[PDB]
Amino acid sequence: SLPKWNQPSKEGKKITNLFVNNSLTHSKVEFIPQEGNKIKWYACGPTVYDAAHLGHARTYVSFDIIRRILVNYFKYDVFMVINITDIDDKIIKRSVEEKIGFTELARKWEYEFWEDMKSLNVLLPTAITRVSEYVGDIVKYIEKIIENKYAYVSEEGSVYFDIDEFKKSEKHFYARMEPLSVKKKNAYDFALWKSSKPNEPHWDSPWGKGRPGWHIECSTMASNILGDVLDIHSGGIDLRFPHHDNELAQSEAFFDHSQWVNYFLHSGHLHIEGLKMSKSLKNFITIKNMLTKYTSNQIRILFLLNKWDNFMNYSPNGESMVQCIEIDKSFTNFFAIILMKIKNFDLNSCNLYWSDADNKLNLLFRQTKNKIHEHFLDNFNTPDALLAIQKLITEINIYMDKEKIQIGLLLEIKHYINFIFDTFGLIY
Amino acid sequence: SLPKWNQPSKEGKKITNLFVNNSLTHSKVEFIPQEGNKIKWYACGPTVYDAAHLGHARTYVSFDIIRRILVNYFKYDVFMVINITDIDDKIIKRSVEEKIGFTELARKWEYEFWEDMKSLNVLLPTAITRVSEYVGDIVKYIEKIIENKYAYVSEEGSVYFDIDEFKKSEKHFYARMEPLSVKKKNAYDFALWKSSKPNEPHWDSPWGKGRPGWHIECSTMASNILGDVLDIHSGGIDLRFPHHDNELAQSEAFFDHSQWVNYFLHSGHLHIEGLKMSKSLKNFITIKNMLTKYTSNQIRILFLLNKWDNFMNYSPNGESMVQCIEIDKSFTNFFAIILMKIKNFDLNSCNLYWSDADNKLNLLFRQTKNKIHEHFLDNFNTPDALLAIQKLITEINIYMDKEKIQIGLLLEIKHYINFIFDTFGLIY
Ligand code: NA
Ligand code: NA
Ligand code: NA
Ligand code: NA
Ligand SMILES: [Zn+2]
Ligand SMILES: [Zn+2]
Repeated sequence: SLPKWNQPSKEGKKITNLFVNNSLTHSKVEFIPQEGNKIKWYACGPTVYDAAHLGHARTYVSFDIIRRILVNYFKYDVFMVINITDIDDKIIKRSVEEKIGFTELARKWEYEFWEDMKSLNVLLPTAITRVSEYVGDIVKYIEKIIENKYAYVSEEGSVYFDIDEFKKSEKHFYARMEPLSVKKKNAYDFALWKSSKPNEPHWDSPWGKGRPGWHIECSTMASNILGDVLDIHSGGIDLRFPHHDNELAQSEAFFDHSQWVNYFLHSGHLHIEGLKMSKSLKNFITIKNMLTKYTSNQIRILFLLNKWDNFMNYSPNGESMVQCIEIDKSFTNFFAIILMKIKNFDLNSCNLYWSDADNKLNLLFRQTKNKIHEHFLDNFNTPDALLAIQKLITEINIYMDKEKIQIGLLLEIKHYINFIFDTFGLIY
Repeated sequence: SLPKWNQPSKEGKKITNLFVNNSLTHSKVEFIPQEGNKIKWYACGPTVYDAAHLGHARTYVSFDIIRRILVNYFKYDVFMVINITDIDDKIIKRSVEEKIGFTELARKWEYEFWEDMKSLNVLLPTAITRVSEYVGDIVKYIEKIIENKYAYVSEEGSVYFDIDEFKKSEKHFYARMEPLSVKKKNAYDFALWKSSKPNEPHWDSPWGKGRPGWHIECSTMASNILGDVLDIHSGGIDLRFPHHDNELAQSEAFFDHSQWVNYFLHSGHLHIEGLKMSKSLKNFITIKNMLTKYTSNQIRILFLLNKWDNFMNYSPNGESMVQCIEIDKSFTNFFAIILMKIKNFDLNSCNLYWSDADNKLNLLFRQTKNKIHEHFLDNFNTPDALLAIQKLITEINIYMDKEKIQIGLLLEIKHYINFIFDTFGLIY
């Protein structure tokens, strides 16, 4: 009565001994690509009806950091997809209040979302999948699920996923990640196609005018780009059920297999004074507003200090940002000194004998590289990797102040720290 | 009667399946670190009495490329040492001609050597070991060899390595890499310490005023920094015997072990009209003169097009540089075009449906990454990796000209090309 998970076979794959917190196993398990060194990755994107806020920044900066670690640090080949939910009841309601068209509202706030991501040095995905551009593919996706007998059509023209039929199959389990969270045959059945009121935006289908259900959007778009097995699927933890568990059920029903996703990664949400930052509560800080108070580096350090899959509390009025500003200042001043010493070093007059002080710094340098390696393997532990960099910088600053300078050693140290800061998404 | 070679054990090491051309085995063998992902690497540097020329550029740019592949691409931890031979008969003779002082002449041309390396975007090594700063350590190194009974002192105050005594030992073999190339007990004995000629610069020693022999300099300095096992030792192929084979004998004698170096890499020399570029022949082109006609990128492309361990012929008067200029121009124009397409892309008015043209380009993109990976694993095959990049750029240009653009895909491809060009040492 418990869902089973199959670890990908290691033969022929890139093996880093990376471990990740997999919501499918509720445990840290070794990460193994489905093919070679390739990672097919789908991450749920925003619903675009208003300005993005610091909670959205936490989600996509956290996954940006993970992506940079996977690509820049481990040298996996990441094929990444992020969707835009530009059809949704919230977009419809806001469009009528503002008296603008639904498409015009969604495109404006999708544009501002990407501008905010770029301002935070978040990389764009390989593919951007908008629901409004994939409705035809969604209809075909639903037709296959019906043909596989896992969805039924109501009299009013809606289509519902048939939970009971899906569970019956030995190969299928419903709600793999949150089993206990569980016209219609059963109440738990969810809509793949919702019959549209004539005043709502709608699309033609074999079953009548309607709109896609929320969950089928992501199953369709991820399946069309990345296929029948995703290495990684990600989102905020609140999407784990019903949204993501329903995605798994739909995609298994479409492909008639047992494991559409190998690793499901859920980031923790940003809370402010204990409650999730959300437009509903009126506790939100837009990313643009945040960037008039703090820099991209400082905001990224905020998220580097909080493990990606843990809940974090943000204390406003600068309280949480005090530490980020101090860390940012120490990185700026370290780079200032080391860059100048490299530039002004004179090979004509120096002595380059490899001293004991040189050897000690070099030993700490190589040791720090191994510590950071273990931290990244440990489920992307950026808080301890950042601390390791701080400790190394403290010793480099002492060395630059007092000791005779090995120019090449300082240059190599500078390149390594730049490599880690590129992996973090910091720009100095 | 054949030297034996021991491959390092794979347990606990970083294993990339990289193969390198090892002069100790005269074959391509898998590269396995002695410890973890670490690479201790010593490369023979210049003798500094005159301007550096294009032959030197080939050696140190080739090793710079290999180092960048090892560090930036494969993520090995490389600890690299390059020496400066600033005591040598050539420096002594040139100093009497120039009358500016022996130390001062050597320091002048060492300074210009490093300036030329920087002009070619060649990274400084972790440690720079000048012979003049290590004479005391050289004397102690020779003392240990004598104490181990592998060197004797002549009446005139020179010290010679005792080949016959060294060979007798079961654990030792003399001239491991070129076995057939082979006061003194035997003619083949070589000097560790040279009694000082009158009027020449000299240093104190237990055996009298003198200068180090050439080979003992590199054994001493490499051993002092990197210890009793080097992962890599490198130099131009003409150094393989007697210089490098003698280095192995001296270092084995000092540590009384059987394998001082695991992988000995020898770069091919640059020839011009069939003869090695050399100050003696008067066929040389200085790096400075080369840089008044061509750029760092163009010169680096010249060397990327020639496998590092093969001989290359250089046709002067621009003939060889015609192809390098064409390639460099196409890279500059590619970046101009793609940056313009990215900057002019408007997320507000676009359609981002993942088209057949998008999928075709992405498939070629991932395929190109695997081709380049296999080229680097195949003994640092930069000529075919560069060709793979050129082919990819040809298809990206076609895609940018006609197809509707997936902005995220173009950015990701640009970042990969930036990564490969950082690995090559090209700057655009
Ligand atoms: Na079942
Ligand atoms: Na939930
Ligand atoms: Na022997
Ligand atoms: Na030779
Ligand atoms: Zn989703
Ligand atoms: Zn040498």
